[PDB]
Amino acid sequence: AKHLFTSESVSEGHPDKIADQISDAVLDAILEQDPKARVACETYVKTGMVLVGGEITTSAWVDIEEITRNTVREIGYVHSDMGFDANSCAVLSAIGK
Amino acid sequence: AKHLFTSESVSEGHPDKIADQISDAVLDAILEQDPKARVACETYVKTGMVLVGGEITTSAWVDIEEITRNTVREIGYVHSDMGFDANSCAVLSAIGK
Amino acid sequence: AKHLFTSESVSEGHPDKIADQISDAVLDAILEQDPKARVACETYVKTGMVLVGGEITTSAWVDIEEITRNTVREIGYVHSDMGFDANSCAVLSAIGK
Repeated sequence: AKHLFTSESVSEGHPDKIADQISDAVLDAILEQDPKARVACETYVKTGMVLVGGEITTSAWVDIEEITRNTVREIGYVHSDMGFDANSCAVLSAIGK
Repeated sequence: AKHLFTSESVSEGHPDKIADQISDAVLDAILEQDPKARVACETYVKTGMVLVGGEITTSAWVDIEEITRNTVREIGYVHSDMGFDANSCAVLSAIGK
Repeated sequence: AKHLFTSESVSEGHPDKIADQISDAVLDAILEQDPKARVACETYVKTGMVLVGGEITTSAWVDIEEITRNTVREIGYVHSDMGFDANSCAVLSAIGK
């Protein structure tokens, strides 16, 4: 047989993966505080705005924006020229607990 | 000096005072948890979205949108036809500790 | 050769497909105005708010708000107790032209 098969991955630097990283980092810290919790959080990423919202039932106490900025920093978007920075980007916590 | 002096007032029902109630209800809640927090929270009221943001220095922990929906319900915007419903409206928290 | 298979669908009434509806309705609007345009719009949908944002290159002139409200209304979420209203939902266009 002769056939060509293709796949494609992204860096963490790509937006979508940024979104997922943010969401699950939130999930990680939360579930750490309480394993029993229930969390469904989605993250929109725009030019400079990071939006985070979803349904959470738990007794945990977590800052959304804190984990947000820390994650972005770990990725490395820290400067205007990169097009983004945790120090710059505004965080919108839309989660209702 | 015969002359007319005018002054106006808005009900609690009014958008602006709605925002103020939101803000200072948040502030009372936090200050209750922490007498010595430093709080500067700003509240925005669009049609279906109430936004809150600002910078709070403390160790407290408060479910913002909870306080918001509570305050609204207390005021009584409890239905669509009312033009606004607590259980309906999205709450956008932008506060950063 | 005996196996059970499964498939899954959602009415348009489902929120996700609602979001997709919104995006594509915007798309049809623009395309109607101009064919050649480049459009990449995404739509987040919270309880009371629909956020719409994307990269758009065109000579078009299109209100996001009117389109979104029309689409949602056509779907029927026209009441609070429904869980969502077309008239009182918050419309946010993050669109950059």
